[PDB]
Amino acid sequence: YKAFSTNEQDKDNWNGQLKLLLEWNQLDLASDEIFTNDRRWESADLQEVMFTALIKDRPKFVRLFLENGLNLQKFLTNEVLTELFSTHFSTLVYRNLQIAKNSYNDALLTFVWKLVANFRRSTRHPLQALFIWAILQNKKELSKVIWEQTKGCTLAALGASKLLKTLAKVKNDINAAGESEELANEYETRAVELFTECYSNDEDLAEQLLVYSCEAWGGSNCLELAVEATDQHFIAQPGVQNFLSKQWYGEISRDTKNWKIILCLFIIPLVGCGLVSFRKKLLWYYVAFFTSPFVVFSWNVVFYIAFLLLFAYVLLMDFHSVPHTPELILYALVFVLFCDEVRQWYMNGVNYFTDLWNVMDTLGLFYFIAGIVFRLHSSNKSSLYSGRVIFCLDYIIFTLRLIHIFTVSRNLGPKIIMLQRMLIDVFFFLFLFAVW
Amino acid sequence: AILQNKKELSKVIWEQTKGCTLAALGASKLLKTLAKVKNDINAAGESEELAN
Amino acid sequence: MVAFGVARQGILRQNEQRWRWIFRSVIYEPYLAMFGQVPSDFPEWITIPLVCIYMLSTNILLVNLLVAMFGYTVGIVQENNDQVWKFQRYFLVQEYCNRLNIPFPFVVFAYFYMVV
Amino acid sequence: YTVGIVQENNDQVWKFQRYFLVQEYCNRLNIPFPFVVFAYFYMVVDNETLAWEGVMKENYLVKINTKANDNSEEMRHRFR
Amino acid sequence: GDIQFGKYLRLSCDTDSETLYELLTQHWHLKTPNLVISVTGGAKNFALKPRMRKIFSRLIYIAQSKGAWILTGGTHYGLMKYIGEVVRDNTISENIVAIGIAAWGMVSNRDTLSAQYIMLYILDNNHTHLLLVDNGCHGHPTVEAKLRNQLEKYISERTSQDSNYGGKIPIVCFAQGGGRETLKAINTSVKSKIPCVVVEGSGQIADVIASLVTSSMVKEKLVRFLPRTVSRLPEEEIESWIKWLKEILESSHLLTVIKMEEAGDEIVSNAISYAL
Amino acid sequence: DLVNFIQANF
Repeated sequence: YKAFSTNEQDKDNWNGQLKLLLEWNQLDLASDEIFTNDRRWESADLQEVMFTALIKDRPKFVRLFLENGLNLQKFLTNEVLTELFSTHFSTLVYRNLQIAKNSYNDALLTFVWKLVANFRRSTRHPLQALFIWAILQNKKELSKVIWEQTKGCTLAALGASKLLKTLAKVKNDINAAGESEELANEYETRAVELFTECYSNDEDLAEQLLVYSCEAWGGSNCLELAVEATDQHFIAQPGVQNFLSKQWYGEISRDTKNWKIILCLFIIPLVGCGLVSFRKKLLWYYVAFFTSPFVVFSWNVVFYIAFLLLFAYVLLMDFHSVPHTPELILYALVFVLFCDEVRQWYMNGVNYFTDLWNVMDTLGLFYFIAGIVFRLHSSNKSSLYSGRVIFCLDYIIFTLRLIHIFTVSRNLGPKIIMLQRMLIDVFFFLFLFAVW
Repeated sequence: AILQNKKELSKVIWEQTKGCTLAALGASKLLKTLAKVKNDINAAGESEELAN
Repeated sequence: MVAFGVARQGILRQNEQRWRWIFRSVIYEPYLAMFGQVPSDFPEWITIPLVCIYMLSTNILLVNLLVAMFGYTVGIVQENNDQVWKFQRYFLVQEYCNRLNIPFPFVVFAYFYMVV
Repeated sequence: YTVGIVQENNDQVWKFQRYFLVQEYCNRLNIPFPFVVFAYFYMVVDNETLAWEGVMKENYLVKINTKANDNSEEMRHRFR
Repeated sequence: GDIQFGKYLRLSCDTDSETLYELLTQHWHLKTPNLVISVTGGAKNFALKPRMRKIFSRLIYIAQSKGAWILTGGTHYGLMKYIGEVVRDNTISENIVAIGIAAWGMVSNRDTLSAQYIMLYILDNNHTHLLLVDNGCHGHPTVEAKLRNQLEKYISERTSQDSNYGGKIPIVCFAQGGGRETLKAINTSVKSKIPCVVVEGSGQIADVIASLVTSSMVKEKLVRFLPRTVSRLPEEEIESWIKWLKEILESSHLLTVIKMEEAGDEIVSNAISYAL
Repeated sequence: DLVNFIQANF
């Protein structure tokens, strides 16, 4: 640098000095020597140097350029981005991405794969695309630098964590997978800490941001990405739990005692008096009370218990060939349950079919309708017996559904989770026992 | 001072009290029963840590 | 277990009209049928496998419950109890300290003085 | 073998499942189940927040960077 | 015209300071517990070093806490654009007041009116209020310095009992960069007795002003700080600069200098309080 | 109001 500075022709050419320093990665020297208020620094003049720094993994120089009057939004033109994705995107990483796409597919990885294909063969959020490019190549410092410029910072961190995890689940190579996994953990920690600070500073704005769907980052909000990636640590934080509790209690104030709510549920006229103490005329009070999710859940629990009791009674004591009124009531109620399941199928149909317990309930309904059809043919005694048997199986499945309900209560929900966890291992132990 | 979660001022005032340990016990109990509220989270946590 | 028992009763018999008798039968039979005894144990060949699978399911679920409970207890055990024992000992000592130090059989004689 | 499984906490998983549990009832119409068919019959027929998010990020970035300044290298530089 | 893309006016140089203060107080703003004026050169490009990026953030936070006024040039090019952006984001996060002063002729475009200004000098739209001085057409030399200095002096003469500061409203000038305008403003401020704060360790001329705290030493410091600025300047301009610097250094009991060693937090407030 | 005041000022 000294020799080039004293040349009688490079003194005026500061661009050459900057290029040389970038090539040799001399930050402090460049900051102290060339970046001075002697001459203006236009973005167009610095665009080529910024591109060169991006290519050659020079994060500190990228940060320095961003500080000194560089507009990153304008720099990221479509041609630049497509060329960067096409030429400088390693083929090994592309092969790994193909392997992940073909083997471990996800609602998010498909989006980034489509974006990469679109830019590679030939946007709305150039910063997100650049962040994805940096992440996919396990560039830590550059990804961190780009992250600070993004708008959906916590959402971007959640998406990056999920993408890195699903990428590290690959097994083509080990070192790259481990690097991606540690980077994902780092970004998850960053998001958790940032949202903790955000919620501590304020509450309503934090909740609004958390529920903020945004405009097609990955087609999902922060909460959806966190749950999809199974980021239990993030979703178990006090702020998110408080938001969920507010949603659960609805308009009802969260600090009201439980037995008060239950008594007001059983005694309708008491709600207007005031013991329930909503957070915010009498008609509004009643509609707010009965629109609360907690009240709806309690009513549903009572209705389901009554339904199971009536099912037991009718199936056990009232299975005559001739139709009888309790059986007709039970048929009507099962049709209402079928309509509820149809509604559930409309929303998140893919999840509705994928879910094991949802599939269990749907199979229970199908078996019930089959048994009901069987009972209709009263000419055959065997048909009557088979209908009774199928009804018994339907009843036990409905009991399993009732058990599924109980998970709400904090007292015993963890116990149900633990039983579910232990069942698998006890099954294997009993299998070894059985064989020997 | 305690009810407004003022830490340094409460500490300064405490040194001037006669029933120092009794005052500390009372403040801990009051802060705990106050933090048991659920209107807001940050204030409750601050009160709980001050009580500890 | 009630659900299993009601399913078993429904399949096994039809239209028992004694409410007292049927309530007791449904409540009582499944527990004995699982482990206590097998009185139950219409084609003969296809009947036995279903009863066998019922028994197997009941036994596996029961052992699952037992192991889960004996697992859950350790977490409670982990917490020390001497601290809570002393906290309760405070009330325990106070109860006898505030009382008149008289043997219980003859405490009424002193309570007579308390009244006046 | 069961004790090893017990060692892991479950409240975390309980809350993770509670998310789905709350969402299932939140997205539904808030009508009692017995009379929900009547309503199903009817069924058949940001910049400020992001700007505030950025401000909080800057405060977060400052807080994380302060750890380096805790060292006495600054005192050594003052000595030099 | 009321700019929109707060308020903007066009006041001639021969304007009564009392009239402006009455205009701003009767129906626009309240009494000012504090008032701080920042002076920077006309260069569009400035060094956005972390030190300067944090010192001014602390300054603006202090101004909001005290409800103080901020007086700057009011041009989109330079540090003042950064100040306006910080004001905007803090307002997004009890309102801050920022005033920009510049000559109407110096503006690249002029629209008569509620007119709209949409992006020769370009003015920042972040500042809530702006002033336009009508002294000439396409006048390169500054024509708003006299008005700003007179306004600052008049505000100093104002009396406010509510303020903790004894009697008159406090005023503090802030120096960040170099240039002839910076020295002129500092000399006028010091001659007016309003304390000035200079950020040592950053800035072309701030460094030399901190170093000084007769002609040979000042000349050496000036040439060392600005190899290019002195070269272009004629000898007479250099002599005038030396005279100005000697004038301001004569009254050294007022100005305060921020030191590089004290790089910890809560330094801007400490320096301002010490100067006051 | 405001316009008249501004005009009177200058």
